[PDB]
Amino acid sequence: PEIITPIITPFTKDNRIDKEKLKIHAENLIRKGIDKLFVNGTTGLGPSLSPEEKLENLKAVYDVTNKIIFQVGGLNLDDAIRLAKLSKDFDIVGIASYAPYYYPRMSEKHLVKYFKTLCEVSPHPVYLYNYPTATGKDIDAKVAKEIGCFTGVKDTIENIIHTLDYKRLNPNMLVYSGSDMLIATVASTGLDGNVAAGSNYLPEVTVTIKKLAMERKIDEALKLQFLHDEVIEASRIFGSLSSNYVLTKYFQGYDLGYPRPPIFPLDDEEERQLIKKVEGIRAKLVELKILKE
Amino acid sequence: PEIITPIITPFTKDNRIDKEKLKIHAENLIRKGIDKLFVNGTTGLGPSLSPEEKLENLKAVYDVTNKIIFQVGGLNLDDAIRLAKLSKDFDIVGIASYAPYYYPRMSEKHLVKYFKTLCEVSPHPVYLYNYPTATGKDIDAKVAKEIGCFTGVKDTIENIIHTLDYKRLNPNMLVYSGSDMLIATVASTGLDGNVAAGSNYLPEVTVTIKKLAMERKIDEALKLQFLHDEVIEASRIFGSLSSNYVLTKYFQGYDLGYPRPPIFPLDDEEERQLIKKVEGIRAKLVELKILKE
Amino acid sequence: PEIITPIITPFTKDNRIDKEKLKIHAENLIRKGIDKLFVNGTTGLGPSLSPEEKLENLKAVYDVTNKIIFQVGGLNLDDAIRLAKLSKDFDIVGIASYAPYYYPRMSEKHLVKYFKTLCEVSPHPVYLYNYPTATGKDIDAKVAKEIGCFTGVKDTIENIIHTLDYKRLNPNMLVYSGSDMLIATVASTGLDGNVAAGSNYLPEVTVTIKKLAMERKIDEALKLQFLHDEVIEASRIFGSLSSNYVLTKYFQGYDLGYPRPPIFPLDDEEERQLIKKVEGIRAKLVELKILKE
Amino acid sequence: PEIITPIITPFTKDNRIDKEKLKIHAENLIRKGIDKLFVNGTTGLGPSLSPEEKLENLKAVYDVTNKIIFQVGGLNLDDAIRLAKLSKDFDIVGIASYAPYYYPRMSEKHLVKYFKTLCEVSPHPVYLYNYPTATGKDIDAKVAKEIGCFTGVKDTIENIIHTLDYKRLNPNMLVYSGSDMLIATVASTGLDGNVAAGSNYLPEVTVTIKKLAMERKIDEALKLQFLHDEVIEASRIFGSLSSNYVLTKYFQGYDLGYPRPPIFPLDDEEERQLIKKVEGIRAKLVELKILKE
Repeated sequence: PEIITPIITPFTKDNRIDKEKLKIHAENLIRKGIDKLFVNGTTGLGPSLSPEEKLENLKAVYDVTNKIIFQVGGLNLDDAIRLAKLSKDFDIVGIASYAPYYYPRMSEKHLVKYFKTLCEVSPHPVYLYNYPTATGKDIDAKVAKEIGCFTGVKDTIENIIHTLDYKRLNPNMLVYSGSDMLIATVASTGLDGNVAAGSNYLPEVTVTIKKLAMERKIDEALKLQFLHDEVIEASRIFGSLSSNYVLTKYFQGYDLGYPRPPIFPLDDEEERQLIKKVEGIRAKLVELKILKE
Repeated sequence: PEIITPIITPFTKDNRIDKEKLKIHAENLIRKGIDKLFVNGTTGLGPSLSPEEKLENLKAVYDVTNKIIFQVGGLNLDDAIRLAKLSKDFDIVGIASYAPYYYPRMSEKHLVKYFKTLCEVSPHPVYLYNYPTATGKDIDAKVAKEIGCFTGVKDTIENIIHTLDYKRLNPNMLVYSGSDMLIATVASTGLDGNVAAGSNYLPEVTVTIKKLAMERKIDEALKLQFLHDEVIEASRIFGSLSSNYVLTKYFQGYDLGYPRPPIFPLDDEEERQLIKKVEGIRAKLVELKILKE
Repeated sequence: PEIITPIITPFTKDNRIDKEKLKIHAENLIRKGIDKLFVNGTTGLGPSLSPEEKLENLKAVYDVTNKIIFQVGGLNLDDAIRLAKLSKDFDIVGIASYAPYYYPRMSEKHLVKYFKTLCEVSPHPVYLYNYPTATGKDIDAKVAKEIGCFTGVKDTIENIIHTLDYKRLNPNMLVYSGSDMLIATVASTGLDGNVAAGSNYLPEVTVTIKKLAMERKIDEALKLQFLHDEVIEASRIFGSLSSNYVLTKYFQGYDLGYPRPPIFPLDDEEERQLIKKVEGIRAKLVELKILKE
Repeated sequence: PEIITPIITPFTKDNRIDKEKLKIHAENLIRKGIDKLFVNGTTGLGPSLSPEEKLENLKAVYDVTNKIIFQVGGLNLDDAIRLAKLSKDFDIVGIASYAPYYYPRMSEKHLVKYFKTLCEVSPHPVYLYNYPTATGKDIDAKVAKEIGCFTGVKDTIENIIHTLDYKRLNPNMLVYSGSDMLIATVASTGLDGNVAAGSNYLPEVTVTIKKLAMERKIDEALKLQFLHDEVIEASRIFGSLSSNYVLTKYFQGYDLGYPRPPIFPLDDEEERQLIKKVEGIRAKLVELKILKE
């Protein structure tokens, strides 16, 4: 099993992608053991990015690694098709798409045709990004099977039954979970890893949890999983997507700039409160030799 | 009470906005008694459009009428601001925004700041577009009060208690329902009207439901309301957003081109079966003398 | 349109039905204009009552009026059948049943057979009590039509579209809403009234709202509807079912004893806080001559 | 980690408990390795039973084994108290209760008081039965802590994060999952077992999934787990609660009589089609040597 980071898109103060901070971030995450980087995901604010900005993100991260899954989805299919075909000049792991978001009451038939169309033109293997809360619909194990062209799936959903079912009905599919809180459980039950936004700022924690669980030291994996769970919870207090920035700076030294409003940056006072709620944890993570400090 | 049409966006075969068919369509809608045009809503595939396309739509419909509500929201706030400010040179009813869609676990503090920011820059009255199922969050009547700058609200939700609560807590706010099925009820219960997707293809019917109910012919209004409900059900079989194009061609006799993939045009056989589902109702409407053969 | 009270079951301090307080309550509600009494509903804690206690309730209330709908549903069909047949010796309006509660994943087929079986043995007309939140399933307009034997329905649900649909698909069905907050809207849109737990303690308010709306004084109906809405809200603070007792005593003089735990009585301090939140309203209702005081 | 059977309640043709078939059934379940028997749960139609019937069930299974968890909750608290206290003369593992079902808008203050009241009178350890979908409310790990007297928890919910959180916040609490599909995962992730309805008719399989996973044969465990999932799916086609009776007769070869209407017995044709859905899986199990022809 692997840890995959849905990597943050860092922005300037005037709302452009800061390619250099993004290279620093990426450089460090690979250094610290992250298997793959999932670019333009929820944590990178892919829905808020233009097609051109989504390619910018790919190119910057490609200046560091090939271990990329390139998310190209959106509400303009011509634009997604375009990005899928542009990716042929990149030796990367694959491309990905969430389901078309926002519009409720879309037929299964239309959702299938959306994906089968991306499969027909993709130069790389295709990964499904299932996030029902965010997109309003669910490409479950059976629909993924009907589509019949996915190499892997990231299943962001609390129901691990749902996630296991992809493996049960598609035994050759790489099946990853989108939860940071299930890193331990995933490694231990026979699934292929986690796409874990929390690995942006505590990649050490996520890699260690996977290893302890790979090593069948379950009580120890759980103990660390539970500390990371408290960190996830803290980041949700002010909005996980904004907090992901403050927590990378705090835990990993470098600054990622700003999010893109309406994903508003925390203010200095929120930054401080968020720190205060994790500095006890950081202590225990250095006391546990997982963090350098 | 008003009937407001969230106007469909006609696209050309090569996925561009057909401004000429849009002008024809908006002309007919005003000629038939539609009070106002809601531009770049769900029915017009607002979230599928770029800032520049949302503006193209304002300009096309403004060469035909100035009874426009201009929907301008999105996931890049600087673009909503830019579109807000641009509308100063236009004599229109107002601007509107849905809540930021896609991202769950957004703070109330941030949702509020987003809507307040659009009020601070708006040169026209600002209308709230509440669509919890489509956007993932609920700007209910308490939050709309705390925001404090909304002239009106469109409440697309299957719960009229929730809609009534806007009038109760914001007595001077225009309160509209997003439902085609609640025209008789809204008129009859003292609310200010309906933003009805179905009035794209049957404005005569929506206008007449409202008229009867305000003439206190509650019984004929329901009678007509129930036939309209059957057309809405028809349209949902294959997806309302796509079936809306077919139903306009059929009922109003001009062609609105193509939706934007991932919103997929009905194929000829879906087109066939849909018409079969409504042709009986079209007959009834010609007999009641609401439509012309 | 009518107002129907889902009447409170009053209990002694040692957990028996207090038949005499129940007769007082019933006597008064009819005096104050209530069309019908719905016995063993949610507000009367029907699920917490044995078959024998459900007959006790019927007999007591029958010592006052025939205008009774007798709810007999439960998770033992033999017991429901028994109560349905026992009711032949009562000249009452009808019998009723919520859907079988608790167990999720029941087939439509089994839910239909439950009701068609009660219809086959009932000596009175049969009323459907649809409450999806409480029972976990929804006997919608189409399923009610399939069952094909209901004289009326009480639809407890915020979606008035859902409720209207019963009339649209079953034009001969008496269609009532379970909301206290929609009394005005129901009267005004062409439906047949409300089963309103709040009429237990402010029957004056509910009857007046209906009349003002029947009289097309919509602005005035709404104004009073909105005061009653604040009273409903207040009763939810501590648990609507327990609060219904305190509010009857306060607004109507007589005491109904206790609920049945786990529906726990309010404590003296909660009683006091609940009063404080409504005494302003009571003032305005006496100032408006709806209440005697 | 333990496999616990929520044991089916066999009824006679005239809707009485067939104690003799219940003893036979509980004997076989213990002989095949079931750790403990959960009596009067959902699978045993707990909410359909009267206090006196819940007791009849304890006594029948106690003539066979004393590894009983005795479920005693309901909507009349005095009866749950009475059943709690009665169990003092029985050498059993503990008593359990689901949260009060049916009534929505119940206060946390009241739910807590209910569970605390059963602890104050219990003569045995008390287990929490969390089934939010069936009861309408969620006693999550925070509330179970605030209550403070639970020896264990059965968490029937399709969200293992929610289940894990019990161990994290109550480290000494036995934490069980209500899912048949999560046996491999629970064993492998450090939780204490599964209360698995499916182990009524396939205890050999449930027991063997757990064994493999604890021998670290994670792969064979999933292989076997996935076949079990198909049997669970089969059982849900016509309703799990009824299909459970048919599946026991088929797999274990003794007849458990009848469920209790509104839980309706499958008719001969449903019985036929269900068997057809599983007979292929029974074959596979005889080949893997988990069952005997």
